[PDB]
Amino acid sequence: YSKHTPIIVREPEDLPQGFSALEPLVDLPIGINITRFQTLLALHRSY
Amino acid sequence: PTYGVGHQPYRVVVLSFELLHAPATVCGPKKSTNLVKNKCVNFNFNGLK
Ligand SMILES: *[C@@H]1O[C@H](CO)[C@@H](O)[C@H](O)[C@H]1NC(C)=O
Repeated sequence: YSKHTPIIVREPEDLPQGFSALEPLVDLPIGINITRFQTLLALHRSY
Repeated sequence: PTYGVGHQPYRVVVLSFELLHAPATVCGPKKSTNLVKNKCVNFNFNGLK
């Protein structure tokens, strides 16, 4: 599920005070075991 | 070619079905009929009846 909204002001303190409905985008039929989560970042070089 | 049917070569293909905890993926086709309107008809639309 995913959505996007703008905020203009950064204020890196807390999530915005607002309601939003999360619309589905895709469904996946493989039923493999999942127990842990890991994420990536885009870092190319010092620049 | 000169050998008999008993000694002739035969091509054999073996299929092996199995069931697991998977959500079922590889099964066969479902056929559909025409669509009728304005008549009292029992229907089966993709599992809803
Ligand atoms: C993970 O796989 C094992 C099989 O060793 C199974 O017993 C278990 O239900 C699966 N799921 C989780 C969340 O452990």
